[PDB]
Amino acid sequence: SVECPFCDEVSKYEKLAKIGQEVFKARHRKTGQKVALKKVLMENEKEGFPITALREIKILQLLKHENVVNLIEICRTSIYLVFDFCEHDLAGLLSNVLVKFTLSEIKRVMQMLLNGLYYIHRNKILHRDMKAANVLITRDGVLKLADFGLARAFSPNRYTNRVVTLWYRPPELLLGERDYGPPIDLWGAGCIMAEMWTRSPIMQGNTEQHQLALISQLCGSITPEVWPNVDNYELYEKLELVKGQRKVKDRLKAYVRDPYALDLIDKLLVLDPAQRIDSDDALNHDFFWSDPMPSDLK
Amino acid sequence: NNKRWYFTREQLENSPSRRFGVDPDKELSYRQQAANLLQDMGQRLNVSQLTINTAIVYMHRFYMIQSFTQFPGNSVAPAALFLAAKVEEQPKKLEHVIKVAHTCLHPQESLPDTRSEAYLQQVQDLVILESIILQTLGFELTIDHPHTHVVKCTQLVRASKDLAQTSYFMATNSLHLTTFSLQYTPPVVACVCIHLACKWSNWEIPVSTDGKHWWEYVDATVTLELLDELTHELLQILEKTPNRLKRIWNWR
Repeated sequence: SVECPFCDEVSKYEKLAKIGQEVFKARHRKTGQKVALKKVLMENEKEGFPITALREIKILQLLKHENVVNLIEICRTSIYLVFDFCEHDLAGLLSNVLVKFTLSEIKRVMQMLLNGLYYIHRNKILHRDMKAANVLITRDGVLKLADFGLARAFSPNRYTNRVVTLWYRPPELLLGERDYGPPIDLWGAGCIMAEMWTRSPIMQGNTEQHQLALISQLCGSITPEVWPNVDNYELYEKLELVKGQRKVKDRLKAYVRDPYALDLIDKLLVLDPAQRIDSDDALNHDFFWSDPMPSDLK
Repeated sequence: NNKRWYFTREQLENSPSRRFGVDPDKELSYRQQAANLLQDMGQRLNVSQLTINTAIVYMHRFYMIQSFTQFPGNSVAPAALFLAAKVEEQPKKLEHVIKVAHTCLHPQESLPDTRSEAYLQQVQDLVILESIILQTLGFELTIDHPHTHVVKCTQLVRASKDLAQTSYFMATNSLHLTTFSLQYTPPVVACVCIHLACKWSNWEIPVSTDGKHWWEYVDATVTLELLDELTHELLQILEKTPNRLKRIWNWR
């Protein structure tokens, strides 16, 4: 048998409870520190160690930041990725009526979120799976971006098109775009922000056409005036496109009330990816710099 | 951490292979042969020099933990390459890599029937070996190569296309022929390569008005004492290597 200095056996951690359905909550046997162990799946894996896990591992090892999930180590026996355990996630907390955020706190959440995005994009990474359920909040009220198994490094580019859970997937992708960038994550950031008041994913399509229809009933309609050059997508002429139609602020006018929150959301859920605000400018928006000011979590 | 895959000369002496009765010199051969097999397969598989390089670093590192006496170069090279190709986003199919490995190692045999129990078995062997490499490297797969830094350096110091061409050649050969990648950071190695390339071409990059030598803009730690020491080692091994220098020799 064979020496192995830099890959510890997962037995150092003691399995407490299944979660993912193989993801386990566990307890370090010496210190009691709670962690999450995610087994790397090996069904249908005909080409040795999964390139998708290599990629994710590659990215997690790169991204080290207060608002990005932290990979502690990789363990053998299968193979497991070890993460700091995190009890809550934005999706859980928002679908839980007993949980209640003040405006002051919502500001803090979006602030941490946008800072996480600013950072990962700065490192030439696209998250590609923006959704409430992929946003963690630690016991100490620290927001972390999680789940990079669908993330990809970035840099005419031809990236993969079927990316991002359907409800959060941006117009660009729903039109067959393959040369996209960090803006796809910001669109998803938009969908999450609005979700902070509406307590439910604002746009719940069932098919790609249903999602695109819903987007039009919110952002006005895909128009070369609104979105310069949009008509060069072959899936634009083909698939059905509505006419007439901007309602971003009216439909959200109810839940939010605060002028600034509504203004930022209008700038996140912008149709043209190139006119969609970025993480740097969003953090700078008056929403984070007018009263009440952002406050800590409990 | 940072200091983890960089070793002292004494650490290189007491290598896992040494513990099992391999001469310093024999072990050095086993490494150079692995780099050659990696280069041959990589060319046939039509992966980049970068992927090939990455696989060479994996192999170099893998044998600071393991012994040649327990894992043969001819078994580790293909797996390392299979892995490095995935990591560098130029995945080659498992069966494909096994097939090219076979022709390199056994030009005269003929591939077994991909239905045989003995062939299904060699596929299983590679997969098992890839997993052992990953665990030996502790899943640290992001490799930095000097080539990145040569371009930076030879460019910002105004070198002919030629001088730049010779520097990359040296960088690539420093991987096949030496363990510098186990001792010196990539920015330092790049300096070593540019330095010899200059010497080989009778070129000298002029001292700046400030009194700074070109390399001080490349790595603050680097000293000429060290530069001359390393270029001499690299030049000596290049001379022992048949035809290698012919490739950069000005024949005019």
